[PDB]
Amino acid sequence: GKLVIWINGDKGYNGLAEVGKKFEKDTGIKVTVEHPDKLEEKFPQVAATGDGPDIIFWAHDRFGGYAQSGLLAEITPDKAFQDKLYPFTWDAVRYNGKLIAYPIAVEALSLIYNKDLLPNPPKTWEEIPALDKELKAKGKSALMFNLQEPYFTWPLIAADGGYAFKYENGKYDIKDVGVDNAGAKAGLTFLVDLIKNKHMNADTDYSIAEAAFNKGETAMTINGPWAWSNIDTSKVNYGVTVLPTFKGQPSKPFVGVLSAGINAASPNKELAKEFLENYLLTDEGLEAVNKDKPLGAVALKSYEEELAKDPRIAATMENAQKGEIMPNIPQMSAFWYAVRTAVINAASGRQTVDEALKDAQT
Repeated sequence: GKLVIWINGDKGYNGLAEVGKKFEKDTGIKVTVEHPDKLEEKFPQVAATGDGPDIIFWAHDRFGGYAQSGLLAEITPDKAFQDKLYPFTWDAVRYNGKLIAYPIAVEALSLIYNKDLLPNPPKTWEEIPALDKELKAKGKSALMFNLQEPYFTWPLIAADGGYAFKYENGKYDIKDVGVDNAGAKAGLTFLVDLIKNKHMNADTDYSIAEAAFNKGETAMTINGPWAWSNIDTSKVNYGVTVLPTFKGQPSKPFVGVLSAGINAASPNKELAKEFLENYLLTDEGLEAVNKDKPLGAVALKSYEEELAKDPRIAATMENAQKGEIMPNIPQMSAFWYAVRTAVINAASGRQTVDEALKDAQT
């Protein structure tokens, strides 16, 4: 008779509670929003026993596994409602040919540049090696971003053909991995060339890049919305824009889709569908959630146009559309363990790009 919703503690759960209050006003149904500790693990264990919340909020990548275990119920949005969200957001919530969650928010990396040092950021990766030489003459550096995580280096590596798992007919082919194809080889060759020519340092990590950019030492970095707040505290006159292209092809950052799934053990699935479609996934509900804690870019077209008036969210959405949707299969774990090693080995000069990428292929 009631709705119980779980959402991570870093999200605007108070705005979601306000949306639940509006739902209660319109229907009388009490909506209880919670932010349990250790939600990521907590949800699957409780759901496996037929318990847990009616609605669960999380990145789409995990939901696929939840769909394999039968913890998520198939959603039934009509064509009219499906037309309200960007198709690529729907692509992120598809498992075994069925929709298993409602896309809520879109998240992807973007190029953050210092306007004072770089009023006109480069549109191509090939411009960076020369652009750096200029800034080095002034005691600055063109670009510094986390190289320790594949999540940050993949956009350049997979710009011209690279991909984690082939995706077709709403299905991932785990036997088709494009780690060691020509595009990935060219991308990592460019990255290691940047390292070799001293335009970049192999040991640079998240902390070093963040400190360098926020102190005005480097003209550019690559980061997502989560870092914006820190930059705001630094008072750097910064802008967020699209990632540079490689060989004329857009950089393909991983796209994280915050989605809402319906518990398979929920006897109140119609109420969850009503709340999500007619109350949350609207301009008013998304605005209410946004006012508490920003969602960045959103899957709903109507509110996305309003949010895009700020160039930062517009750049985030444009990068996400050109990016690669995060696969929702467990095999990605191995991928994370594989390419990482390659980037560690290829960047260190100990292994060739061919060698490293072929070893990470298997």
